Amino acid sequence: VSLNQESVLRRITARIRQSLELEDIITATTAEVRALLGTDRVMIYKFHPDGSGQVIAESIYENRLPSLLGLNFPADDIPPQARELLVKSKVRSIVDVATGMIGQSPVDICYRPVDSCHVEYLTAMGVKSSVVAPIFCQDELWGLLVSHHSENRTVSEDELEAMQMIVDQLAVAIAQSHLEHHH
Amino acid sequence: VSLNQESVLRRITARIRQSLELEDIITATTAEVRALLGTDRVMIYKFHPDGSGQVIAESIYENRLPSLLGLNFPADDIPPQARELLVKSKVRSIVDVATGMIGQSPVDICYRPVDSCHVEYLTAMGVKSSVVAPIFCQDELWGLLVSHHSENRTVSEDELEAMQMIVDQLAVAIAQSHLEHHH
Amino acid sequence: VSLNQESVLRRITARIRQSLELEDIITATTAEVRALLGTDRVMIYKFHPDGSGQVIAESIYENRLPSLLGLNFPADDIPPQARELLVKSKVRSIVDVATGMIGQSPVDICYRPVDSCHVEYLTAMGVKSSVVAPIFCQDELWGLLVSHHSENRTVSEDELEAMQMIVDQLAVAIAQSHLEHHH
Ligand SMILES: *[C@H](C)[C@H]1/C(=C/c2[nH]c(/C=C3N=C(/C=C4\NC(=O)C(CC)=C4C)C(C)=C\3CCC(=O)O)c(CCC(=O)O)c2C)NC(=O)[C@@H]1C
Ligand SMILES: *[C@H](C)[C@H]1/C(=C/c2[nH]c(/C=C3N=C(/C=C4\NC(=O)C(CC)=C4C)C(C)=C\3CCC(=O)O)c(CCC(=O)O)c2C)NC(=O)[C@@H]1C
Ligand SMILES: CCC1=C(C)/C(=C/C2=NC(=C\c3[nH]c(/C=C4\NC(=O)[C@H](C)[C@H]4CC)c(C)c3CCC(=O)O)/C(CCC(=O)O)=C2C)NC1=O
Repeated sequence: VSLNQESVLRRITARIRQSLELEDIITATTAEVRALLGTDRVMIYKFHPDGSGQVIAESIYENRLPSLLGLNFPADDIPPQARELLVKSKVRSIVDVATGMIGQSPVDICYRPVDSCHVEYLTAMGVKSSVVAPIFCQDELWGLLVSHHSENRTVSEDELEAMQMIVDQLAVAIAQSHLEHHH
Repeated sequence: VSLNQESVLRRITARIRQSLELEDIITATTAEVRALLGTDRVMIYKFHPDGSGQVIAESIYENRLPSLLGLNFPADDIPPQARELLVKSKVRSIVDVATGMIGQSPVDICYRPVDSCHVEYLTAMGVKSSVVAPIFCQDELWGLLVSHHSENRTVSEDELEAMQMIVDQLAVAIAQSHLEHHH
Repeated sequence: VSLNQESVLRRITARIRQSLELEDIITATTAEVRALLGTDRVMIYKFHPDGSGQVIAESIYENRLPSLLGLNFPADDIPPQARELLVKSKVRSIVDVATGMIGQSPVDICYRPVDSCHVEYLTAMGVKSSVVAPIFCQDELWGLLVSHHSENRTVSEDELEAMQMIVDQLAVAIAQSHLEHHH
């Protein structure tokens, strides 16, 4: 009755089989991910070659947060130091605005203070909880799966696993789409 | 001249050896644990079959916290995930109300943000520092050893060992009493 | 053209070669360390036999913090437990006043709640960030390299590393001087 990661995964696979445009698979998927995670705003963020990115998919619950769909963000938003952790360690990050702490899990979770710049960035958006897992296409960092919530909350390892399954599945989605649209 | 875990432990073994009533072994021990730890309120909490529990022993320092002796707390107070952590990992938890962080050590200490509900709960009791170690009888989770303090204070890994030795020694006390008092 | 730790290290070694008095090697060096770390106040603190210490070197940026040069601090300022971590574990500590957490790295970083007494001490000085690495002469704990900042700042593993190289290099300076001033 309540969705689980296995079924969300089954549907992404089904959409691959239909040879939907990658942008369509991602849009459809995002809605389900939000329902599964239960957070207020789930987004999928795709990187541009120069390091900047764009929100290409987004599912918000009852307008509890503003919509950033279609918007572009500069590369300075993610420092070299931060990006390196995404590329090399494939790190999942959890920011907790209330405590000013960030916990990172590479692929236990150790929490350390988060840079005040980043927390202000999140606060400006009206976010109190942020979870980010990187999406890849082979060895290429392709984007981010972003989960935002307007209120403070604890994040279990269960939730990190669910997110990892989804970004792992999207990698298959992306890689397959490239192969089918090979000239 | 002063108290160490070793002298406190010997007295428990002596009380086991002399077969004092278990409820007495527990009461006496609780008082010494408070003196050993130096905290304001140390309690021993025994679980009921349905998951709820009762404070069956308590030693407070200079009336600095209210007495909760004899009181029952519902099972909802300790969520499934929390209880699972107690049963499988035999986890020690340290709550720091000031920083909103909780540190857990399975059987180093990793700190993460603690659920706001639990912090509100402790604040309701007037507690700024809480240390909890689980008590077992054989494989069965029997109760908890609880240390509360009205003011903020840091809890060292040394102190967790002391608590761990005591709950290990109390397990022998409880186990032995069942054996001696078999009809 | 720009400053990094190797160039700073190289400069300490150069002063040794010129056989400068140790006090000169230390005074000169601190200014370069501050320039390297970019912090408001970098100090070198030397222990007295009785546990007390003295600020023997100091480099401040644009009078953003008061001068502590020449002042003495009692041994109670560094408790037995804290000093023990310095002696056996040779711990580098980072205190983040905003979150009230302290992160310690022995020779990864784990953050724990810092004692309220110490936070009050740093707040009284107007310090929001403090990074401390111990200096040794053979087995003897000789002093501390201290970095203070008037604002929230994050310390990376890399920066602890630069600092470790520096105290390791100063240790050679000190050890050499003892050898030369042996009767
Ligand atoms: C400070 C002046 C600037 C800055 C620094 C900064 N950013 C990060 C870390 C991250 N920033 C992002 C950016 C985003 N988060 C999102 O949810 C989105 C999409 C809406 C973006 C573009 C991300 C993903 C990170 C990584 C952290 C994480 O995964 O949550 C840091 C590192 C913080 C730390 O302490 O680790 C820093 C220092 N960000 C700015 O906007 C500034 C210009
Ligand atoms: C309360 C009884 C007193 C007290 C306790 C206390 N201090 C520390 C930690 C440290 N205190 C120092 C001392 C200094 N740090 C400095 O930057 C300076 C100025 C040169 C001094 C004199 C140090 C080095 C530490 C170690 C922590 C670190 O390296 O950053 C603690 C331990 C804190 C903890 O939780 O680990 C305690 C309990 N300090 C006082 O001043 C009180 C008299
Ligand atoms: C009097 C003795 C005593 C009790 C009974 C107690 C309850 C208690 N609540 C706990 C956790 C918890 N309790 C709750 C939730 C709740 N708790 C509530 O009372 C709410 C009804 C509810 C929020 C709606 C949660 C979420 C946790 C886990 C906190 C975390 O792990 O972040 C824990 C485990 C955390 C720890 O080990 O410190 C205990 C022992 N603590 C005590 O010292």
